[PDB]
Amino acid sequence: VERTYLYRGRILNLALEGRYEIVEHKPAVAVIALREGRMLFVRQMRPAVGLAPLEIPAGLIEPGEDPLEAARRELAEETGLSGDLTYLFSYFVSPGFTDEKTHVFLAENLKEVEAHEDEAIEVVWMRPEEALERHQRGEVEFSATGLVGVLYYHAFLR
Amino acid sequence: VERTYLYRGRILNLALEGRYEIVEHKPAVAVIALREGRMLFVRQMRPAVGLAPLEIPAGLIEPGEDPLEAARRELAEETGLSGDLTYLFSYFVSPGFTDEKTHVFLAENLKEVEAHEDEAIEVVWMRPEEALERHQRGEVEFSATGLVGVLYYHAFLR
Ligand SMILES: Nc1ncnc2c1ncn2[C@@H]1O[C@H](COP(=O)(O)OP(=O)(O)OC[C@H]2O[C@H](O)[C@H](O)[C@@H]2O)[C@@H](O)[C@H]1O
Ligand SMILES: Nc1ncnc2c1ncn2[C@@H]1O[C@H](COP(=O)(O)OP(=O)(O)OC[C@H]2O[C@H](O)[C@H](O)[C@@H]2O)[C@@H](O)[C@H]1O
Repeated sequence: VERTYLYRGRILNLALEGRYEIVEHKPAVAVIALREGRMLFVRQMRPAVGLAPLEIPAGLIEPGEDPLEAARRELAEETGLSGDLTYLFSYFVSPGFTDEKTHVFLAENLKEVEAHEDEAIEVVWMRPEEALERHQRGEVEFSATGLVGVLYYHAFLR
Repeated sequence: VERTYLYRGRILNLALEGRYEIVEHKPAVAVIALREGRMLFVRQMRPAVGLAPLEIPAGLIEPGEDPLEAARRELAEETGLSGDLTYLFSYFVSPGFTDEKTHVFLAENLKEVEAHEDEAIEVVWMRPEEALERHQRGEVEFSATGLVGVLYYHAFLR
């Protein structure tokens, strides 16, 4: 059960636990938002993958914040919107090697609170049906958060 | 764009790319299977999180394999079953730090090909509605693969 640390970083630590390679990572949040049949996706260059996958607004929980507060913050910083947020569920992104846990919220009754992360983040309103069709046609890649948003919409928001 | 390697491991590498911390990881597969209203979940101890989340059968793509072949293999190794497999979609588990990509399949017409990973892996057939209710009640944690299976079922398999 003990860990020995190979790297202590900015957004992760690398440890060994016995024979296991473990990446400790801050928890994250993600926000599903629908308006007039379009879901609020975002894209940004992601150096780990060398491309900009289709995501939903997401970010890390910072010191002092709970998940709800982090979700409100990254919705505003990434898209300039506020909404009424409801906790949906959480998931471990890849529990075979990392402890990153993502907390997912629904946002309703959106309002623009900032006109304008604008240089870094592209806001992509798109019907989820179209996002899934583009992905099936090889036109865009998903992050887990983007795919979860699309599936949740099809399951519960039509 | 260049990477310098801090750690070259068994199931990951850690690199720095500029100011970015990047974990390279093999691609993965996951299999959604439904029978008589129950989804095929699995649980195993996951040292990264210190608990056994609810997952679907999943594993790493090994040298020589494509995603379909890996999916067939881990369905058989984890559960002793074979099926007719259909590619659904893929996702990057957490593209802000890792390049791990998961390829998700549906399995139908399941057949037991091995009686019996049996010590390590618990097979948990469970209605997806119940999995989501247990999670909402705080009784179980999800992996991304488990949550994707539950959402896909509710969206398309009822
Ligand atoms: N952290 C680790 N460090 C070193 N070796 C490991 C570790 N975890 C597993 N192994 C060994 O590495 C091999 C792991 O193999 P397989 O069983 O195909 O995959 P999976 O179910 O682990 O992971 C599938 C996905 O599910 C999760 O979301 C994961 O993060 C993945 O995204 C075996 O030899 C293990 O002993
Ligand atoms: N790999 C990295 N290395 C170092 N710093 C980083 C890296 N990536 C981001 N930063 C810095 O770290 C902070 C990252 O912050 P925020 O914007 O809240 O989050 P997110 O959208 O990146 O990640 C949200 C989730 O979406 C994805 O699935 C991710 O993997 C997460 O699971 C900022 O200061 C970045 O400059």
